[PDB]
Amino acid sequence: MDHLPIFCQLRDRDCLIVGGGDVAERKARLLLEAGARLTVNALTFIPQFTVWANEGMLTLVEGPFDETLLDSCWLAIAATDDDTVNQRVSDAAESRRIFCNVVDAPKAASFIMPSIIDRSPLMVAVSAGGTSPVLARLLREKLESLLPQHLGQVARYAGQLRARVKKQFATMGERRRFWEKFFVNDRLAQSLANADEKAVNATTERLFSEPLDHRGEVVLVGAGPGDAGLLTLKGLQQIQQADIVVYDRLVSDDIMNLVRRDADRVFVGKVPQEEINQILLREAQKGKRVVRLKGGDPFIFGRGGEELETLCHAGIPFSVVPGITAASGCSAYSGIPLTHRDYAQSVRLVTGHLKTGGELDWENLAAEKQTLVFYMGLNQAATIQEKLIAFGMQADMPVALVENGTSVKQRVVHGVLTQLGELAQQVESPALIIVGRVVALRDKLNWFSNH
Amino acid sequence: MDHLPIFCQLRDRDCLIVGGGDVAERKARLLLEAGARLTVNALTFIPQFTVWANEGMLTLVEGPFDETLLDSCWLAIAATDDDTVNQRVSDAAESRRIFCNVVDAPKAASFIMPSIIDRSPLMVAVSAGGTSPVLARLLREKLESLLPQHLGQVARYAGQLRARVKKQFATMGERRRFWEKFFVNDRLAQSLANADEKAVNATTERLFSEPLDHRGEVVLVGAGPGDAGLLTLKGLQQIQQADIVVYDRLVSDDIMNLVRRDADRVFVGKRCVPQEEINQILLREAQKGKRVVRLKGGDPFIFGRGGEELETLCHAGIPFSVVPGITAASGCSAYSGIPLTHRDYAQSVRLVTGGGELDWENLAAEKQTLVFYMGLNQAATIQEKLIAFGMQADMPVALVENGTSVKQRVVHGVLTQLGELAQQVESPALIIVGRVVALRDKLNWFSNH
Ligand SMILES: C[C@@]1(CC(=O)O)C2=NC(=C\c3[nH]c(c(CCC(=O)O)c3CC(=O)O)Cc3[nH]c(c(CC(=O)O)c3CCC(=O)O)/C=C3\N/C(=C\2)[C@@H](CCC(=O)O)[C@]3(C)CC(=O)O)/[C@H]1CCC(=O)O
Ligand SMILES: NC(=O)c1ccc[n+]([C@@H]2O[C@H](COP(=O)([O-])OP(=O)(O)OC[C@H]3O[C@@H](n4cnc5c(N)ncnc54)[C@H](O)[C@@H]3O)[C@@H](O)[C@H]2O)c1
Ligand SMILES: Nc1ncnc2c1ncn2[C@@H]1O[C@H](CSCC[C@H](N)C(=O)O)[C@@H](O)[C@H]1O
Ligand SMILES: Nc1ncnc2c1ncn2[C@@H]1O[C@H](CSCC[C@H](N)C(=O)O)[C@@H](O)[C@H]1O
Ligand SMILES: [Cl-]
Ligand SMILES: [Cl-]
Ligand SMILES: [Cl-]
Ligand SMILES: [Cl-]
Ligand SMILES: [Cl-]
Ligand SMILES: [Cl-]
Ligand SMILES: [Cl-]
Repeated sequence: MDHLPIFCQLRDRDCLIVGGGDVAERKARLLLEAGARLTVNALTFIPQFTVWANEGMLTLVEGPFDETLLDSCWLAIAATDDDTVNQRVSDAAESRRIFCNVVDAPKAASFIMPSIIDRSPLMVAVSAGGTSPVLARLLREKLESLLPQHLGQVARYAGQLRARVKKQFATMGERRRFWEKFFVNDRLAQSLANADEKAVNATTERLFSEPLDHRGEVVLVGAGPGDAGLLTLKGLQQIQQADIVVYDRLVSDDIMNLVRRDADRVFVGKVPQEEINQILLREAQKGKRVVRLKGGDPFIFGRGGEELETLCHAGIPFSVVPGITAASGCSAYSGIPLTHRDYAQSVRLVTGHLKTGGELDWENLAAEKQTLVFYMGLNQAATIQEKLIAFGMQADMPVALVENGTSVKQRVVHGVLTQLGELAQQVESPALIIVGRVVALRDKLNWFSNH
Repeated sequence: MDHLPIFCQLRDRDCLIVGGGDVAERKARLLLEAGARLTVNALTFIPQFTVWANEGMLTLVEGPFDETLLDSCWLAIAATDDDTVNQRVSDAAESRRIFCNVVDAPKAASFIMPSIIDRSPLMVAVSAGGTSPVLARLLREKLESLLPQHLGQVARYAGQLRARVKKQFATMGERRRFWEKFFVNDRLAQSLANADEKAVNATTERLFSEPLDHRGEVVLVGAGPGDAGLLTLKGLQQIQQADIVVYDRLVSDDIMNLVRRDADRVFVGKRCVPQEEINQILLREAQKGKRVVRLKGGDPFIFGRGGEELETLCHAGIPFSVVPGITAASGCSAYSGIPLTHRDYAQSVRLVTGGGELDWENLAAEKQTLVFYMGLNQAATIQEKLIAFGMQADMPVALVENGTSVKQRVVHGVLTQLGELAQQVESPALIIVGRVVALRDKLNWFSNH
């Protein structure tokens, strides 16, 4: 990331502002409200500084920059109109390791000031890093509409209850169930805003009085095929709120960046399958919220059935969030719809990785008016070619292979059936094989990239 | 206000973490993402730390906390399970005026780590000062859903391409409407993200050429089968920047509630709008220079005629894109406890529609999960002809009606009972044929209605 956002306690801590005009003023107001012990060192001062100095709210130092003023300081702000003076202030601060903002110069400061949406004690800060000040302000206002004014009264009450919530709940997993109920009780929010105390207490005592469900849970979540925009709303919720995320390798890194930062991640795979099952079951028995995060959809060649059947009579609550399967993701992003008027009456989602002694039913697969989609079929493209031709599929039937579909790394090779073996040599997994006349639609429908 | 948020530039600045467990490891990773010159001092380290040390990415000091490690430090984090150590650390940090966090003790610290939505260089931070971390996390989740993944790319390209400064826009009012066009153009954004810079300046100079009021594009968004939580993030983002939403009735009311409050709505469904009318409504509304979202149940390219709808816009020079959706097969499969595949049960899932006939001999072959879209009418012919063409009569069947919705109904039995099990359900309904259906009584986690 460009920056690390932090929230500083500035109460009773020395801060220095060099500069005395309109920019200096605005930053000083900020620092005063955070409780900084503030000195302002400037050649000249606009009247607001006189106001503040006369009522004992800051110290004014009238004259050129005095770097010894930095000596006791946690933060410094260079707000003069003189680039030279500002750079001297910046240098002096770096030597002392004091975080420094240079108002005219986002790239040269050691911190920048964010735009602040204030719902104290709840605060939202947004910044483009100085690159895009207009985007920040349009975000700033969109955030404003989204955050109810009274959210502060809810967050304020939460802090007052924290001691009581720590005493009455011994676990920290039971404390989460209480807060999750607390923060979405609309009547409680309302009664706080109306300062209706008897209503606040009535709802509050009921909340405390509620037997919490101690059982854990397992949720199979489909990550989709890679593009993180293709995660579902509910999938996002589960991974934002999970205690532990068990995940395989076809889950994308961008999707992993959406996991609760505070949650335990457990990788499986490139681990046997019955291994995975018990990892979940004992972990859900242990009372924690477990997400099995799976590539694409969990019930299309994900073995999600296997992972769940372990839990049915083991009394473990479970649930399933479907995901965008590879055929759907690769259909959309290659410009190759899986159906179209009648090019196809069927879509066949077919595995290539078959049993110890399993053979696909080629005679059936070669039938006309369908879109074939092979999962896990890279290493048998030549066999797929040879069999489909032998059971009637025309030689010039168009095919496509989508490698890393929906990713910024997505590659699409295509051609006709007698090239399928050759084409497959030009991709690595994960790749999907699409066979059918809809592959020709690519050139009119392909919207996402030429790779 | 009780804490001042600032955005620290940490690239190659010395920071210290004290502790070497899971907690310290999470903080180390965040500080690494920010490019800190990271030292980690702990009595023992979990493996992740020594991996990080072997790839040159940080420095480890094995042993008790030594406060001279703070000597050239900009930021300090106390992440041990030992309050005595954490106090020693934060105290050592305060006398040096090094901003310090005690992970576990928000007011021991001199700073708090907020929740972070990272769209670098664009960033959002959420904190309540230690009073409401769950609330902070709830707000992170929603901001993650609302902020596109590659807004950052656009952020970068923006500050740079203002070389066309006032160029053609002298009014702050004119400019901020160009920036409005600019930051929500998600095609520019993915073309940036994909590095396709022929598609960049394509989309770029259209933005600088076309009239400033004009925003003409079409997005096919799949709404999934009805549960509003099955919209994708990008689905949501798109239906929130729409000028005009064209929706079709297989779009649930819950999904429509998420639609932009100020978007226009055109209901193209039944009460029977033929396809061509739809195909030019989209065309027309996009010709007017409006950001058009066409909402469709499930996934647009699976029996949705999505391709037909894009054939219109293709040669009209109107940009389009597609956001796939959860198709009814997946949604019904997940919410009914019937996986489309399981072990050796099925080598292939068949999504099939209810001029021409269906190849019953092929539908009848073994080791398939058959999924019948729009087949409630034909449910009796289906039953008849599947048995006639050799499918074993005991084959489990299930019909899922309004799958994923708060009124979904699952009625199941055996191929003999297919036609009559259909009278119990109304459109929209899926017919599932195959041995996977039997797992329902072991995997039914939704509530049947
Ligand atoms: C942002 C993030 C750091 C990061 O970015 O990595 C950080 N912790 C994360 C989330 C989170 N951590 C925990 C919970 C469950 C809490 C619950 O149930 O109440 C959650 C919420 C959740 O996600 O469920 C365990 C925990 N944490 C704290 C306590 C209480 C205490 O210590 O007093 C307890 C439980 C002890 C108990 O159960 O008793 C303290 C804090 N948690 C805050 C945020 C800070 C002030 C919050 C504010 O003032 O509003 C602060 C002081 C940490 C700091 O400043 O370092 C990261 C968000 C990642 C994301 O958003 O994805
Ligand atoms: N690119 C843009 O379009 C853009 C973006 C942001 C801001 N701006 C403008 O730039 C303006 C800057 O002007 P200002 O508001 O600061 O008014 P100002 O002229 O009063 O600020 C100068 C201040 O710097 C101090 N100063 C100068 N030399 C000094 C020295 N050697 N030691 C100590 N202090 C010294 C003085 O106290 C003086 O008050 C802002 O008002 C803002 O509107 C323009
Ligand atoms: N992004 C992607 N692009 C192309 N193929 C992918 C893919 N992600 C997964 N696949 C395919 O999925 C196979 C794994 S089987 C798991 C598939 C997943 N459950 C789904 O519903 O899509 C891989 O062999 C590969 O063929
Ligand atoms: N919520 C739902 N529950 C069960 N079946 C549904 C459904 N929504 C759509 N369908 C099925 O889809 C048919 C309409 S055709 C449109 C399908 C859509 N493109 C998709 O991906 O799902 C209906 O006849 C019904 O069989
Ligand atoms: Cl900015
Ligand atoms: Cl936005
Ligand atoms: Cl499977
Ligand atoms: Cl078709
Ligand atoms: Cl179709
Ligand atoms: Cl079978
Ligand atoms: Cl029907």
